[PDB]
Amino acid sequence: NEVFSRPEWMILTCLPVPPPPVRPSISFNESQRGEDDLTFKLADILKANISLETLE
Amino acid sequence: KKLMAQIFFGPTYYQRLRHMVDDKIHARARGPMQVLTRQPVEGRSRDGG
RNA sequence: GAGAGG
DNA sequence: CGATCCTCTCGAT
Repeated sequence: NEVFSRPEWMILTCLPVPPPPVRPSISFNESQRGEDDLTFKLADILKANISLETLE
Repeated sequence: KKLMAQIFFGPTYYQRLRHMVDDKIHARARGPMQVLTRQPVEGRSRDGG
């Protein structure tokens, strides 16, 4: 669909960053963090993106 | 008054099992909500839905 | 995750 | 890519 779906859109150029209500925090002890897997993976993709930006 | 029927009666070894009403009764009319889903919490111990 | 209940 | 439902308790990360 010319409007809603193109095959060029099946490849990622700009990835949508989910807000905190999707990947919330809060632990059992109020001295440490306690982040969501989704947040840890997004940090992981960023580490991979800045690395690529550096090397280039 | 005598019962028309005679009853089979005598001692029999019975066991008191765990699983007691009072450890099972649970009711919730609004209460704690889960963080992510914003849906009721799970279990009697947590006042769950 | 296991142990259990109907 | 499927593999009952719901319910409880426990211990451990």
